[PDB]
Amino acid sequence: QVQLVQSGGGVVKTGRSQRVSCATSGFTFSSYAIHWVRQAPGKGLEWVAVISYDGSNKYYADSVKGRFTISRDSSKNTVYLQMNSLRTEDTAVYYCARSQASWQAFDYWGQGTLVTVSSASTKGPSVFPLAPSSKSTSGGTAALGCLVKDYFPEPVTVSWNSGALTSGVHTFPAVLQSSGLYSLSSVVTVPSSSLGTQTYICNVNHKPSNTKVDKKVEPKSCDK
Amino acid sequence: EVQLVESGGGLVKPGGSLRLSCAASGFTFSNAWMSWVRQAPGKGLEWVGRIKSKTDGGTTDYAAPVKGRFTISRDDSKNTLYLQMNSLKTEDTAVYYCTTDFISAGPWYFDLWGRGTLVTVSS
Amino acid sequence: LKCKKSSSYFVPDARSRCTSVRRCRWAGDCQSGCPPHFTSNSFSDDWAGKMDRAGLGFSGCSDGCGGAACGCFNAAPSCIFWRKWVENPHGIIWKVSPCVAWVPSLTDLCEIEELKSKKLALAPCNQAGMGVVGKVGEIQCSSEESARTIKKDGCIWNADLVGIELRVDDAVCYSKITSVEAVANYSA
Amino acid sequence: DGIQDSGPIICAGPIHSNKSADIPHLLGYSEKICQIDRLIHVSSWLRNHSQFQGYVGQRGGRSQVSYYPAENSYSRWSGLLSPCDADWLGMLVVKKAKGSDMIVPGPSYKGKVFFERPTFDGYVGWGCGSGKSRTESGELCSSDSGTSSGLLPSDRVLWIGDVACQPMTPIPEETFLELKSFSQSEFPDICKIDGIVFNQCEGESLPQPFDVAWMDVGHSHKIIMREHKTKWVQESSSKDFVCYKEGTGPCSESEEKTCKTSGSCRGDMQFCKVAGCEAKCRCSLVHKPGEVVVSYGGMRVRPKCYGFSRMMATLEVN
Amino acid sequence: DIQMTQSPSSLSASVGDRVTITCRASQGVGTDLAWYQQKPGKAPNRLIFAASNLQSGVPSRFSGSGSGTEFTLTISSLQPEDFATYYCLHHNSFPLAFGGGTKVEIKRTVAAPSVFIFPPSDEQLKSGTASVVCLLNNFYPREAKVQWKVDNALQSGNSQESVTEQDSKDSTYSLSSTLTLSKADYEKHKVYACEVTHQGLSSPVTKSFNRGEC
Amino acid sequence: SELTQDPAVSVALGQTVRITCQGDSLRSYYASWYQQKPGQAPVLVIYGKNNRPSGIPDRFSGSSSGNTASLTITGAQAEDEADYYCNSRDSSGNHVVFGGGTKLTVL
Ligand SMILES: *[C@@H]1O[C@H](CO)[C@@H](O[C@@H]2O[C@H](CO)[C@@H](O[C@H]3O[C@H](CO)[C@@H](O)[C@H](O)[C@@H]3O)[C@H](O)[C@H]2NC(C)=O)[C@H](O)[C@H]1NC(C)=O
Ligand SMILES: *[C@@H]1O[C@H](CO)[C@@H](O[C@@H]2O[C@H](CO)[C@@H](O)[C@H](O)[C@H]2NC(C)=O)[C@H](O)[C@H]1NC(C)=O
Repeated sequence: QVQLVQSGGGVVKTGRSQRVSCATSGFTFSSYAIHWVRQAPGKGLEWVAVISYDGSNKYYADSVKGRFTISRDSSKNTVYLQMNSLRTEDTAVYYCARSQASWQAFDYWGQGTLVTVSSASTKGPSVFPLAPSSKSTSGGTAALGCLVKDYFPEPVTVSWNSGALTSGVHTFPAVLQSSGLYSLSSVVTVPSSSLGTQTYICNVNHKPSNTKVDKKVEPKSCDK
Repeated sequence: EVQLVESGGGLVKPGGSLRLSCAASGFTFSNAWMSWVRQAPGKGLEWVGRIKSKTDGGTTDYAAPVKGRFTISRDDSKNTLYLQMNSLKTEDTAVYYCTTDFISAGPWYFDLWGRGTLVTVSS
Repeated sequence: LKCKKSSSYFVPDARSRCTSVRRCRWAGDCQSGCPPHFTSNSFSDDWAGKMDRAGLGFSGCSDGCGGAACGCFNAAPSCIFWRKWVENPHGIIWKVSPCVAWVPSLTDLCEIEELKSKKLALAPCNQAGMGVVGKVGEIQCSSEESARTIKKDGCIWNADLVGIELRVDDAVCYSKITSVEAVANYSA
Repeated sequence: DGIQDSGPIICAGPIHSNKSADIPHLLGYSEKICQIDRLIHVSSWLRNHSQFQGYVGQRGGRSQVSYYPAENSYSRWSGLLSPCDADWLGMLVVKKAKGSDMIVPGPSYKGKVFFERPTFDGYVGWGCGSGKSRTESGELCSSDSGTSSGLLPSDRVLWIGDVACQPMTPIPEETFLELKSFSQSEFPDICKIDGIVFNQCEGESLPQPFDVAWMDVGHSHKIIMREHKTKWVQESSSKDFVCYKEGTGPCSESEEKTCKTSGSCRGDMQFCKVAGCEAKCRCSLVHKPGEVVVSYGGMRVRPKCYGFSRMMATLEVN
Repeated sequence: DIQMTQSPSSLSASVGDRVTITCRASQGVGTDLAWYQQKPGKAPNRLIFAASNLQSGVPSRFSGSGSGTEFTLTISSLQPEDFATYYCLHHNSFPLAFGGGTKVEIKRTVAAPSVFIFPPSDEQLKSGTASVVCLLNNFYPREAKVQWKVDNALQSGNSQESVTEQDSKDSTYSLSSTLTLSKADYEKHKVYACEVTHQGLSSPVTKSFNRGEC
Repeated sequence: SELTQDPAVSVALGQTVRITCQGDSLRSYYASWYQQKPGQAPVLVIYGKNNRPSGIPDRFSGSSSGNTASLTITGAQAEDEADYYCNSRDSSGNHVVFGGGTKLTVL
């Protein structure tokens, strides 16, 4: 188990720069070479860069040729990646890998980090709970949920009834709308009888917003 | 009608021993010469030893890595080549071929190659 | 068209060979990993003693397998050393003098004179003192005495001309070595 | 002319029918050369003395005969003739082996059927019979399962030494002795070669391998040499033209004589130049440097045969 | 530049089935190829290197073969833990390149989605956003046809959908179609219908809400 | 002594390619050439002085010069991809020596 660590993730606006570090321990740092790999959310992998054991040999990817920088510190045993002239289409998850020569495969990875790019600023969401109705009454069981909207950046999580309502509920992956704010929803399919007296309280656990908005749900009627 | 069969190999822990057999039939076994060559996956052919016939006397000869650990002999009645391995080391894991000359006469003009047998020497 | 011969070096007939040896914690050197006393030029004593200490090469140490199934007792994580080098079995070394400019008697051309058979050939080569891979000039030795065994003193090297990928016991002698003969025979 | 030919002279390698077939006599120069390209002459010799039956040299002919040492120079030209070939044309005789003869050590004797060596006073050829082949030391023939067919591959024939030769111009007898007198000083240490006295010595050591170049003139024996110069002289006589009309076989001796004397048959550049040219019988050149002339002791010589091979020698016990 | 493709873009099998996946090259790359795996939410691992050799620490059931432009990975015995996206890598020359990857998922029976639709609430109406959502639950296979008819009219480029990942108990997906509209258009329509056509659906099944009744 | 081979070579489908095995022990002896498709046993292709056995097309050729032997194949075809080896004896006259091995592929 050769092990590595990394640091430097988060969110950044357009036009700036950013740096990520990968620190290694458990092998002869002078006799090896270092690689970076990025993974876009919901898509495949892509090759990034490669640095050799002495700095003599460096190679960059064609798509991001001339804009990235990779270096290593043979004393402290850490590799630094610098990204310059960022855009909003560089968003992915980054991982650090190792090889002996500059042209063989990879052997061990790290844990990776998230780097996010957009033009907006931090903001916490407000949830408008979805009301089950007699229109959705299907065999004595209906569904109800909370639609968390207008947040950037990630993450957001939802817990029903302080974790007491945990079975039968789903939470969806988010989407990034045209304005540029991730949003999602979570719903549970519950018996329609429980809509009469068994009320619910959905709590959205968004930490960076410095807020905890927790809301109750009521049924609605659309038979007018 | 010409066949060559290798049998008697298997898995052995380091420091072990084993005997291997290369049998044949369909012609006269009393005259020809036999040899041994192994090649590990990713490695080419490598000479080990060879046993001659009674016309000269069937003398023996093995290379330096093999000499001192292995031996080679034959049985005329049962018409089969046999090899014995003792004090096996981790650097001998390979598949083994027995070679002979039948039509193209000559000491190192091997043409008939057996199927080969596997030997894995590890803990 | 006779070359204007510049300075000369020696390019040897190169064959790559690699070795690697696994040492447990109870071996004596492995205590909590590879000791920081081991670097690229350092050597190890549990390798094959047939290796010529004077020769060129590249060495490294790493963490390897640990458990009762990898020959080390008490499930102690081990230390694996490895080395790769090149050698000349046939001693066919070629004396190379770059052609800086051509005179009647294309660019970056050179002369690679054969020493034994005195055969002459023309092929581009790197400037004396840089290991560009894929061209002539991968292994440069100052004197023929240096290149007959490839001692570590007067020869340069790019370690990546030889490959290595460890297993539980041994490694792979991957070769990116480019023969000057295949380049100078068709171009003769 | 001087270009090495990686191909047969006039005919392709044959395929034969049965090993008991009879070998007819022929008359034509080209007719016999075509036989020399099929290794028929060795097939006749192995019958005459070795009692062997069946052809030799299947599918390869003369282009696939073995030589020792393997690095051979004159074997590339298809024009040069070996001693076994020269026997077929009434140029010399390769005699049978005897008990007093000594076999050279060094070549790969195993599995062979016929091999010939130059001896200080002639040429000696060893052979084996039907269904047999030699041992490593080349002492006795023993049965082998690789000879059941009787049409053996051309690999099973060995010719020791790099030798080739040509027609010879007679030399006065007294010349040979006065060259031999000078040849005594070239290798003073040796005393007896192949059981023949070379220098006046009393006691000799055991036989050993020895290396030397030599030429043949006739008389009692050959003339060894230490240092000498050679040269290729071109003459382009009538023996340098052989030909073969396509479809059936070489042109008959009557037609061959006509085409060689009348100039009424198709020919190539040299043939059209020397005698003129008018299906038919197209006659061409050969791939040999031509004729050999060797100079020794100032008085240059035209040899019968010139080559290189290994011999047996003895040293005076001191 | 050079490209590398995989085939096929999606497979599926039950426990024990043998699976083949192919990586095709525009040029022969010798033996310089490797295969990689990422289980969901982890960094990748390596399985096969040098196009014929297996990484230590991997169960031997995985294997690969090929040369030049024909490369194939074959899993003789398949298990759910093997279910990940498998990528092919080449390292013959710079620049290196990955593959598009092949996804492996569970095969199972067919269930019928239940189409639910939620009219937007009132606090949002005071704020001023129109969110019309149609939720679909427990459908398979992943192919699904969701369409919107507002006043029996078709919109464009104003809906988003996301899929719940492979369930760990019954391998059933789920989906939700959202529609974002300005407040003004919200009072310029009378009927909002979402219809679903599915391969497991015998007929198209629709439902709707009318702004009058809400 | 030792026998050395080119690590690998490739040639497109349609022309002639040459493989060279060199060694100082071939001045007095021939060497024999072997073919092996990855996944099966070797098969002999050339021995002696350009002797090709029955079953091998005459489209192969073998030659020698100095201390270098050469196996040569014309009109390349995509089904002949394999690896090739050269073997001979040693100076002491007691052993058998093998070469490295050349991997031939057809483009
Ligand atoms: C093997 O022995 C053979 C004798 O059994 C011998 O064949 C004989 O060769 C001589 C010389 O060419 C021929 O002699 C006469 O041939 C014709 C008659 O047809 C005459 O015109 C010639 O002038 C010549 O005097 C014999 O005819 C011939 N025997 C037969 C039956 O054809 C072989 O030459 C011997 N082989 C070797 C390699 O020496
Ligand atoms: C085998 O070769 C012999 C020798 O030529 C052939 O025997 C000849 O056969 C013909 C007709 O059958 C006779 O006229 C000759 O007198 C025979 N000669 C001898 C020496 O026997 C025989 O026919 C051949 N068998 C084949 C070709 O199958």
